[PDB]
Amino acid sequence: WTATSGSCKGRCFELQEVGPPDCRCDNLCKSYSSCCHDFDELCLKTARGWECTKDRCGEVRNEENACHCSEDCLSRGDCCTNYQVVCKGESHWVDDDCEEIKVPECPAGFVRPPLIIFSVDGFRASYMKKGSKVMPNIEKLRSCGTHAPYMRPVYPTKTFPNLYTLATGLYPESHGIVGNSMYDPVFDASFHLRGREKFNHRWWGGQPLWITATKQGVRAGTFFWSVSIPHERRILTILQWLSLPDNERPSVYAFYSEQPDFSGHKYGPFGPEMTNPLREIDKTVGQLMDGLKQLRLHRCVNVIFVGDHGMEDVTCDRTEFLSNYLTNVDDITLVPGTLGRIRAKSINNSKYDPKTIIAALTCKKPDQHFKPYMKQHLPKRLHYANNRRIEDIHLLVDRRWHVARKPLDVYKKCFFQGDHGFDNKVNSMQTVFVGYGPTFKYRTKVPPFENIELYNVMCDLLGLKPAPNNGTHGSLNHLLRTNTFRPTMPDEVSRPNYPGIMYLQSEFDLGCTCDDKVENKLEELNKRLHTKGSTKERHLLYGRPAVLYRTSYDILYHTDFESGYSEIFLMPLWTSYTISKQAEVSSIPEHLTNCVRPDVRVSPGFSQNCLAYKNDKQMSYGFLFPPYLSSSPEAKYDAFLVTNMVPMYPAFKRVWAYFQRVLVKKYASERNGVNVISGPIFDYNYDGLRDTEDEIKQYVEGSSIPVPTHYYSIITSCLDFTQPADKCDGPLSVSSFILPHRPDNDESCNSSEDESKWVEELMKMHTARVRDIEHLTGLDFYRKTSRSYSEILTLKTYLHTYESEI
Ligand SMILES: *[C@@H]1O[C@H](CO)[C@@H](O[C@@H]2O[C@H](CO)[C@@H](O[C@@H]3O[C@H](CO[C@H]4O[C@H](CO)[C@@H](O)[C@H](O[C@H]5O[C@H](CO)[C@@H](O)[C@H](O)[C@@H]5O[C@H]5O[C@H](CO)[C@@H](O)[C@H](O)[C@@H]5O)[C@@H]4O)[C@@H](O)[C@H](O[C@H]4O[C@H](CO)[C@@H](O)[C@H](O)[C@@H]4O[C@H]4O[C@H](CO)[C@@H](O)[C@H](O)[C@@H]4O)[C@@H]3O)[C@H](O)[C@H]2NC(C)=O)[C@H](O)[C@H]1NC(C)=O
Ligand SMILES: O=C(c1ccc2[nH]nnc2c1)N1C[C@H]2CN(C(=O)c3cc(OCC(F)(F)F)c4ccccc4n3)C[C@@H]2C1
Ligand SMILES: [Ca+2]
Ligand SMILES: [Ca+2]
Ligand SMILES: [Cl-]
Ligand SMILES: [K+]
Ligand code: NA
Ligand SMILES: [Zn+2]
Repeated sequence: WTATSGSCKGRCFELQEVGPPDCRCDNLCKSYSSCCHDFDELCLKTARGWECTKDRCGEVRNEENACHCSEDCLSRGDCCTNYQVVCKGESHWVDDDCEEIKVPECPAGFVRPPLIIFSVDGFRASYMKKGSKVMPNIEKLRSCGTHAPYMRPVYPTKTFPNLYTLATGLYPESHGIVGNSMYDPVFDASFHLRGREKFNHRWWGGQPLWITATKQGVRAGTFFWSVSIPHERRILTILQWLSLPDNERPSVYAFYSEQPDFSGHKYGPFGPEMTNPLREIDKTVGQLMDGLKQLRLHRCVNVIFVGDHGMEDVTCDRTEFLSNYLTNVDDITLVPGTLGRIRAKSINNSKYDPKTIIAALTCKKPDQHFKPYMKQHLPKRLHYANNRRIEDIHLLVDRRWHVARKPLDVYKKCFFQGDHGFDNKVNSMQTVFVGYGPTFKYRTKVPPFENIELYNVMCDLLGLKPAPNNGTHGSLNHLLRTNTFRPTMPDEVSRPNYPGIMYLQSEFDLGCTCDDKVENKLEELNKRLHTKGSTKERHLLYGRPAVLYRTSYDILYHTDFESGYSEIFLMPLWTSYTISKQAEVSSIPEHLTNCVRPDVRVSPGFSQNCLAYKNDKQMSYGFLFPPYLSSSPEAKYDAFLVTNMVPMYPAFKRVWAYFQRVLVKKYASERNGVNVISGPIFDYNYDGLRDTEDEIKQYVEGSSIPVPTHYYSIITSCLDFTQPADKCDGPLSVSSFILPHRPDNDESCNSSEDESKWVEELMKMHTARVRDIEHLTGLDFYRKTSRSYSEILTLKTYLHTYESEI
């Protein structure tokens, strides 16, 4: 109930919402059915349209009009946006040459440049190029301001997860909006697009920008707009708010457009019906910029033009049905569409088995257009697991497709031609970013970046301290003329030990053997030097990673590689080595096939042992520096040290061996040398963060040797590939991965074939940012380069996607 018999007189679009049952006059009252009886009459005036016409100029104020062309309108702050063009012979903003904005040019009393976020739903990245002829205002923003070719949304590439990621800098798993549709089993409650439950504040975690601003004394316009408020009215309202007195006027504002998404669903991303919606959005941008010019704010305000995701071609005939796989279809609940999430229909059903559901969905059809996963086995880059609202079972659906439970769900719900929600690396899901204003750079292109980064920058733009978030503060400094945030490197928490030869062979009882008893003064001084770090400048190009937590570990030097060896986890945290373009691959000589050698620098007590691997029928082992890439037959002995050993399922050894034997050489050829850092990852609670030792759920049988959930590598070379990796004078280039350490290759439907047919495809799928690996290992890379730190932070957030060109 609402006592809707009060009035909006003087209160239209009130900035502070009023407490029930007193009727509301804010831009959200419609959505709560709680507007005052006179809201439409007073606040949603439409009379005479939205533009001044020649004859309306210098008219007598008629308050009934939607906007005004009277002489007093400018000081009243309610002229139509084209008033000055028609009545004062001004030019439209789009027709003015653009001119660098070196400093904010603001009216007196403005304490900071305002921020206006112009958000456009379903605005696919390629619209910028493909729609450029019909979007002149947006094209001027783009070419005159700072722009990226595209911006990467978060997974799932749905509306609410992305808008709320924009507002908070958080992954959906952390902010809690993990889909447009959700079930929370602790609340026992459901969230949907239609309905009231989504208004309950308990769904929305973290700290969105409007709250960050408020708490720090910066006033905010309301970010949300009800559908029925026409775009023109949203603009005039923002402009009116900008005419408020200094003490009342907000500093941050948001406009939202339901277009082009709405049309894209109906007609497909490039349907001929899409030209119109794009024209119309441009015209809105035009009204804002004209309105700002009129208020002398066009060289004062920072404007962000930002999308939430793109749009793909998807039709009803491209639907996979779980009824063609599951005979038990009615005992599951499916969240359907461009992604799948599955749980049991009834928790009172003890015959529900996720394991057999997954198996019934694995590689069952030649061209199956979705892949089942347990959520902790999803590519780590999606960061889509650590929330009770995310179901254990997930389907990653191919672009262009849908998953549904039964055929009856589709024909009794072809309507749609476009949808979104797919993997956030998919080109068609990419969206847009432009920044224009005094704080952004002039005529600057920046590389693609992730929308999780924007919260930090919007905080910088407003002089706010951002709440803890998933952006990497400083990684977008190159977007800004000033207001930069100057981060410092995190302090190393643990310093390494540097052990010498401290143990005799006979102290080791590890059940290991090596045919290495096949034994000069010149070449023993030399090999001693190698063990003291003589070649370290070659294999450790960017300094040693810093350990950001409390632990006990050793630096181990070798001819061909350096490692940071954990006495706690009994294996390296990182292994670093450089492979020049000239490097030669060799094989493991027959006599050394099963060779594992004790490391006389490291006690038996802090070593792995071969016996445990012998007893563990499931677990085999591999090496982090690959024997195949040894620089000489004598250096190869080093690669068989028990301290270079890591536990690997035989299924994963196929992947790992192919990476080390074939792919590292290939990358070295193609990139003119590569530096590789590889290591283990333990994330048993799938929170994206390094596990402590008490979180490890699996060990090599009968031992304290913990099993990794993942193995990473970070592969660095020179951006200018005419320079070798080990002599690079400028910017770097990186690709990385976080491969899941799995006892089977079920994820790859082709795995029965040769590794050349499936391994690289699996690796690409599990591409990663260095930053993802930092979270997962507690390490900090690239400590010692000649590059600025901000550039290094950008590099650490880079993701190699393996998609073709936009
Ligand atoms: C992306 O960025 C984010 C933000 O920086 C990172 O997430 C943070 O990670 C922190 C470390 O894991 C985590 O810190 C913990 O906070 C606990 C209290 O947190 C509450 O208060 C904060 C501040 O206001 C609030 O933000 C939190 O909000 C969460 O929960 C609410 C309500 O449920 C949700 O609405 C909201 O969406 C959010 O949910 C998300 O996070 C929670 C975890 O908090 C997940 O479970 C959800 O799935 C979801 O993802 C909270 O309201 C605090 O209790 C923890 O302290 C424990 O551990 C420390 C170790 O330092 C120890 O000192 C204590 O003893 C304590 O242990 C006790 O509790 C244990 C568990 O109950 C128990 O086992 C023990 O026996 C002890 O009794 C901890 O400090 C922080 O909350 C989140 N913040 C957010 C916003 O998510 C994220 O890691 C980044 N991601 C990546 C990949 O880098
Ligand atoms: O009808 C839809 C819809 C649209 C596209 C779809 N595709 N498939 N199904 C769909 C259903 N709606 C109603 C829209 C109104 N709205 C906001 O007003 C908003 C603005 C924000 O910000 C706008 C800003 F980014 F500019 F700030 C937010 C920010 C954080 C959280 C929520 C926000 N909500 C978002 C809602 C999605
Ligand atoms: Ca959307
Ligand atoms: Ca973890
Ligand atoms: Cl969803
Ligand atoms: K074994
Ligand atoms: Na397989
Ligand atoms: Zn949509």
